[PDB]
Amino acid sequence: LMDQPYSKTDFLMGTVVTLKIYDKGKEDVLDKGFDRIKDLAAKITTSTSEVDKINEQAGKKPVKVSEDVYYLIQEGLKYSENSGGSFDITIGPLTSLWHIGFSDARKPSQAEIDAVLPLINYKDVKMNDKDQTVYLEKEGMELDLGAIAKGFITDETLKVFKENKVTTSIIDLGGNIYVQGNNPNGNKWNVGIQDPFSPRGSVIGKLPESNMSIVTSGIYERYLEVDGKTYHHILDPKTGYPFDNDIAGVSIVSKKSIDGDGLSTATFSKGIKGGMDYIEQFEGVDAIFISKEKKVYETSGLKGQFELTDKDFQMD
Ligand SMILES: Nc1ncnc2c1ncn2[C@@H]1O[C@H](COP(=O)(O)OP(=O)(O)OP(=O)(O)O)[C@@H](O)[C@H]1O
Ligand SMILES: [Mg+2]
Ligand SMILES: [Mg+2]
Ligand SMILES: [Mg+2]
Repeated sequence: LMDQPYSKTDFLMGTVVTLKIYDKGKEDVLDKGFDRIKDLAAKITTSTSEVDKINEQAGKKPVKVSEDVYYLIQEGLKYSENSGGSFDITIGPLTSLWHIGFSDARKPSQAEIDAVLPLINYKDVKMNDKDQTVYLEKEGMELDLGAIAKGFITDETLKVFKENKVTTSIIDLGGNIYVQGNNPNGNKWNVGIQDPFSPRGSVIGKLPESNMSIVTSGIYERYLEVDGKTYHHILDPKTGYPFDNDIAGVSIVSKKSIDGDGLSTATFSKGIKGGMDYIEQFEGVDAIFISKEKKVYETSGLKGQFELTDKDFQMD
């Protein structure tokens, strides 16, 4: 293992992506990782991808998809059902309307919202295993896989690393982290817990981890502000507006990055106390929640592990 890793940085899917590999002789795996990231991003992004092709044929015909996309949609339907539909991969018509985080983000009229709410229904995604097709049952429906895309891609990048016998690495997609192995000095990696009140990279504390995903989500990262009100990017498919509760941010610790990514989006529907109860139901998944008044909460699996360092915040 090297003390200084091989490192490469790119800007993909709207975010800074850095991969680091500490195994000597594995420098070319960085390009293999980035190749896989670019491959997947092109298939699933709606910003003509495979997801675009499914959407174009909604209510018309099933669309053939590659194995990557069939799998991601399969998993998205599970996160959708498990959340009671508060997470819904058919939220596309609504997230396309607001377009939060893009230069043309807009608060739509209530009429525009009422026109898209009847289109949101994960049960109207029809999957055919033998043909490997996806069909949206109603015209106007749109898939949006954005709430699990980065986690899935992180998991698939790790798969490439392991296929190349990488043992010790850090995968960073815009502040969402997977740490493989341990620090070359033998200690567990000290993983920052993101400060939702500051840009990605600023932290409120640290958590030692090894072979683990630590994702982060915060409502102040890319919101639209208009006429004195703010609208963040995590939308309620039952109302058409962003979730409105006490969560400012949440970090989820789990073995698989896609689980952290999907469950984070799902917990935003439940608030801090309800979201903690939800995470206490998933074995091997834990969370740090941060309220709008800078109180910090930890689920049972993290007590005594997380160290709060920012004095502007308080454990509660
Ligand atoms: N209720 C929802 N169900 C499913 N997908 C959603 C929902 N609300 C928003 N999305 C889509 O998921 C995208 C990413 O949301 P997610 O909650 O994963 O962001 P994040 O984790 O806070 O940010 P980042 O991915 O940059 O770290 C949104 O931009 C939107 O396209
Ligand atoms: Mg995400
Ligand atoms: Mg995230
Ligand atoms: Mg997510």
